[PDB]
Amino acid sequence: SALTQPASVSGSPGQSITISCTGTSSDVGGSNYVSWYQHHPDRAPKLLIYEVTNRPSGVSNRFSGSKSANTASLTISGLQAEDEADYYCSSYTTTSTHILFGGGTKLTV
Amino acid sequence: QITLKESGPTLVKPTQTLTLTCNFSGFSLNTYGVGVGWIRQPPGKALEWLALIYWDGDERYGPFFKNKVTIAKDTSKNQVVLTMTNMDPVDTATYYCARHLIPTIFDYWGQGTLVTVSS
Amino acid sequence: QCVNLTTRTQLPPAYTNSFTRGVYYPDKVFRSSVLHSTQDLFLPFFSNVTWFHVIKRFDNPVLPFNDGVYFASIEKSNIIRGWIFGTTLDSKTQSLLIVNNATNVVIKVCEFQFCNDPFLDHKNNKSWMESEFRVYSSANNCTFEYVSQPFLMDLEGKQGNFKNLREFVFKNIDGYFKIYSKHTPILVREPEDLPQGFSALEPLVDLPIGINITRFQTLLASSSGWTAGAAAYYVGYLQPRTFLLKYNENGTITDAVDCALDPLSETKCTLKSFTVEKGIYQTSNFRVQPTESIVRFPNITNLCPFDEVFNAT
Amino acid sequence: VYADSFVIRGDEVRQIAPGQTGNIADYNYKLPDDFTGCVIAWNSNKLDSKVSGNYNYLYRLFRKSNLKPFERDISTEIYQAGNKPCNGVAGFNCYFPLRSYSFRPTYGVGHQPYRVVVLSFELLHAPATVCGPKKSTNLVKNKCVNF
Amino acid sequence: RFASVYAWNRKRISNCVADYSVLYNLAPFFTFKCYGVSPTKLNDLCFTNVYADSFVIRGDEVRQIAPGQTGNIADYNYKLPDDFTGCVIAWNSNKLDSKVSGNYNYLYRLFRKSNLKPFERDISTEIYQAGNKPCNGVAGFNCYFPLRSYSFRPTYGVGHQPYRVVVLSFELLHAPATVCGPKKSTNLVKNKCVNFNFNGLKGTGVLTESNKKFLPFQQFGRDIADTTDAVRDPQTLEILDITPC
Amino acid sequence: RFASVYAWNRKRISNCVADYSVLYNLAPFFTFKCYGVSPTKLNDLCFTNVYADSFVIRGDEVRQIAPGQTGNIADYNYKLPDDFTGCVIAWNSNKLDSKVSGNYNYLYRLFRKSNLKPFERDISTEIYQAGNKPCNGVAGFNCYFPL
Ligand SMILES: *[C@@H]1O[C@H](CO)[C@@H](O[C@@H]2O[C@H](CO)[C@@H](O)[C@H](O)[C@H]2NC(C)=O)[C@H](O)[C@H]1NC(C)=O
Ligand SMILES: *[C@@H]1O[C@H](CO)[C@@H](O)[C@H](O)[C@H]1NC(C)=O
Ligand SMILES: *[C@@H]1O[C@H](CO)[C@@H](O)[C@H](O)[C@H]1NC(C)=O
Ligand SMILES: *[C@@H]1O[C@H](CO)[C@@H](O)[C@H](O)[C@H]1NC(C)=O
Repeated sequence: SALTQPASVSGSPGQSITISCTGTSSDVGGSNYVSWYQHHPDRAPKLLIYEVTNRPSGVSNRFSGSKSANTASLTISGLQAEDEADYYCSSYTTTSTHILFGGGTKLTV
Repeated sequence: QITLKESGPTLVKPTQTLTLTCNFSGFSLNTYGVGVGWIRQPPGKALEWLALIYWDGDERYGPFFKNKVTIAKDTSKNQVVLTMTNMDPVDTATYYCARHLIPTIFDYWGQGTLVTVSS
Repeated sequence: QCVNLTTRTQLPPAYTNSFTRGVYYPDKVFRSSVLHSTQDLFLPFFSNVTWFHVIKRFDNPVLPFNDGVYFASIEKSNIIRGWIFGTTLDSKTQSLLIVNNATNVVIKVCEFQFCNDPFLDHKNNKSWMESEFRVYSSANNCTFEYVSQPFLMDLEGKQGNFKNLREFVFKNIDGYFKIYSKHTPILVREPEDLPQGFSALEPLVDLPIGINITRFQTLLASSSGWTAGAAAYYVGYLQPRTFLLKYNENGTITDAVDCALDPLSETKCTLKSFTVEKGIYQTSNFRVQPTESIVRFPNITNLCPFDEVFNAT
Repeated sequence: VYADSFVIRGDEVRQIAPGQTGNIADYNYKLPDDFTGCVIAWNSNKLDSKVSGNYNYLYRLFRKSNLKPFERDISTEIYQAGNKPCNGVAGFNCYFPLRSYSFRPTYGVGHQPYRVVVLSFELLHAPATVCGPKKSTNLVKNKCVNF
Repeated sequence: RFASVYAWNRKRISNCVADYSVLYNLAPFFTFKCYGVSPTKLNDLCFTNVYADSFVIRGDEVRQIAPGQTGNIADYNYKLPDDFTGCVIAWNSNKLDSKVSGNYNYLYRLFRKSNLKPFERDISTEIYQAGNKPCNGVAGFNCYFPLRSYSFRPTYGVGHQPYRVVVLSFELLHAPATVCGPKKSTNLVKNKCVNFNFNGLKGTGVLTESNKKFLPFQQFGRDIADTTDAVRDPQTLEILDITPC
Repeated sequence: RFASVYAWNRKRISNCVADYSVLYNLAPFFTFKCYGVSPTKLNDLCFTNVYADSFVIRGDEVRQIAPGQTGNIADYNYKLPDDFTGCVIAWNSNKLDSKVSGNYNYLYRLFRKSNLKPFERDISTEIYQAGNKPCNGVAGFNCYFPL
């Protein structure tokens, strides 16, 4: 579609690292509804962000998010072995109810 | 607690049509304010939204697949049925059925099933 | 540090009638030769001021405070050094402490953990000293402190022929603690009874305490079997009252009359005069008050169905 | 005490107060000038609105005259704007008396649906039924009291 | 010398008249923007107390002082609430704080277990366990020293300069006022009927001298008609009697 | 474009029929109160001269616009007489005026010799001095830029 997301991000364990999902402001609209999911292989993804810098029950305080003008940034603090997964952005759009984000895989060493 | 389970054939001939079922167990779909939708992810690329249906019999399909897909629900047996037509090798994908809410777009996803096209 | 003096020679409280005390300057305003009616917190005339005397004999317990006080000290040798005030005085509520022992005047508001019988004298020497100076053993959390210039005082331990009489009023206007002061020398009256005197009293200070205060103790100045000097102190209370004051041409208060004490004083007040002519005079209204109060409402419980109306799907 | 409930767009909540005019304050819900009790309104966007929009909500646009305060009944007969007689189906000078809403999560404020409840009652003239919570005491007699 | 960002100090200033003009008029102050008050109405505002917070931070982290800002400085080092009332002033401090070869006396905390409430101070520097395994003794695996010294020297580029940030905080009229603005006196009159305001009271009656003596507390006077007829001259402590023309 | 505070633009309206319903249509007109007339009765009155002034200010200084209040913007830049007749309208425009990079074409005055009566202009940008030392040329100590 017309929505993009960088795929690969790298960092070091124990520190903080961030990734972003970017698109066009017109399609997403004024109202954001930024959302972020995580997916390790071999089982279904779940939700880690549903609202602006918001996380539901079953919390992991190392998670954080921030909605910029046209992007949504996900930041992780105190990395461990569970970061090696693919993280998907998802935002409401106007012309269609699409997200179509590639997702962000994470690297560490 | 709610489990979303997908059932259907995995290998399909391109001329033949496809049917799929999701037997959600753990919520009454008739509750006012809750929907359920379908998401597919072809291997090597991103996901792809298919369609979603509301509690009160309101149906929303994808902008491209309006004729290709059809959805129906049966709250007596707590199941949802989806029909896909004239699929393509590119259409081969892992399929998920998911609860849908307004504040939280998608919360709980089923484990999904692989779909491939061959003879 | 403290010593358990115990052996409390607690005599019954003395009670005296307050003839004309409790008058001061209510306003910071100049008035010349005008009879002016005012209402404030005042000490009614012929009220029962509570008097304690210390001489073996030692009578200085904590006393209950209520809505401003009038303190009188009749001394010749500077026995009384300060005051204790507050509500609980037990290291949990802030409490007023005023001391003028040696150097300056010190005032603190803090939650002290006072001992059973803190004291300043109880000293072997006849001239004596401030034994157990720090009567408070701790200061948990308090920042209400000040120190300022001293007041007129005396020296040595002397008994009898009290020639000094210090009268202070400590009033609490919504937490605002105002101290007004006055002192009269050359008192030849016997300490047994309050003298027949009328004197204006002057304003000094205000302080922002704003705390619960309902009981108080005096502070004055080896403990086992010591004969102390004579120390007479009176404490009286205040309540809302209305008075009339007579200014002179200089601008000083020369006399005052109560308005709600006696019918004669009432008709004196209602005419804006001090004397009256023979005849009949109409006066204030006459009314009674209810003995109690009652309420009545339908006896049902049947909680209203509000929740499902708002929580309707 | 009785309560009234409906769902109205947040852009027209100001018309609820007495003395206002507009599409909904003249043809849908008119409130009398003398009014006791009060109204409670709050945003309901997570529940009522739908991603594809909601169209089951209706509101009247056309009426022959302003309706008297506190009118509840509705008639779905055809409306004719012009002097041309109109029957059967609508069309030129014939407008359907009602219209629908559209609610998307992508809409800005002033368009998300709101849920409104209105309270009104009279004050202490008849034997009261609804009463507040307070303890009842004994009935004393022949003594100066505060009842 | 200022305190560290994680170990900052707060001082109480009260019972005084603050001249905010000179502080506003001093050139090298950059940040001046007040949210709960006006930047020039500090000369006519009275408060129970004024709370001052002083510390040294990096120039790149100055903008995070605002409420709702999140960051390394704004989550572990220093915090503000969501209903902040007051304003802050920030300026460059590379001229004095930094040394010739770099002043490393300024540090900040890096690793913490969680996030603490605004205006809480901690001094312990015990190693934080990044991993799930507990560690004891000295620096090792999954745990290291949670503090790293700043690298602040004049040869560093823009944004590396240490910045001295001060905070002005105060409560809005819920206790007897102690801090108030200054006032100015202009002109004087003697024994004449003119328009003037004395200590918040307007007056046009001629001030005179008479045998009366005002006591050290007496400050005002009235008459039979309950109108002003005597005040204390603010300029000099002489006795006055007032009556109109 | 809307001009700065100190350069408010004055507009002339004459010989035309005015409908105020179209004014009410826009949602963010949440600040609409009038003194001399009731806002709902503007559709049946006639005037002799009308004036419109436009500018942009901070969000927290909109309350200062009303007559009577003392402050910076209401004593140095633009103010209304005590017996003013008419009213003001304000609405949010961060979607238009506010910029991610920052729009820096809006200025205002902080320093002036004295306050000014309502309804005139002040364009001269000569620096303002507070100290007794005569400050000439450019900004120095006790002599700053008014803008
Ligand atoms: C300040 O504190 C005192 C100390 O408790 C309060 O005095 C209480 O007053 C109530 C009034 O009914 C009594 O029932 C309590 O027994 C009193 N306390 C004690 C220890 O006896 C006083 O009311 C407080 N005042 C304010 C304004 O809070
Ligand atoms: C006096 O004795 C009592 C015992 O009832 C004790 O609680 C108190 O601490 C003693 N006083 C001092 C100063 O130790
Ligand atoms: C007042 O004091 C007198 C003696 O001075 C006493 O006889 C009387 O009972 C007291 N009354 C009260 C109410 O204290
Ligand atoms: C006071 O005198 C008594 C007996 O004369 C003695 O027991 C006590 O220790 C003395 N105390 C001081 C402080 O001199």
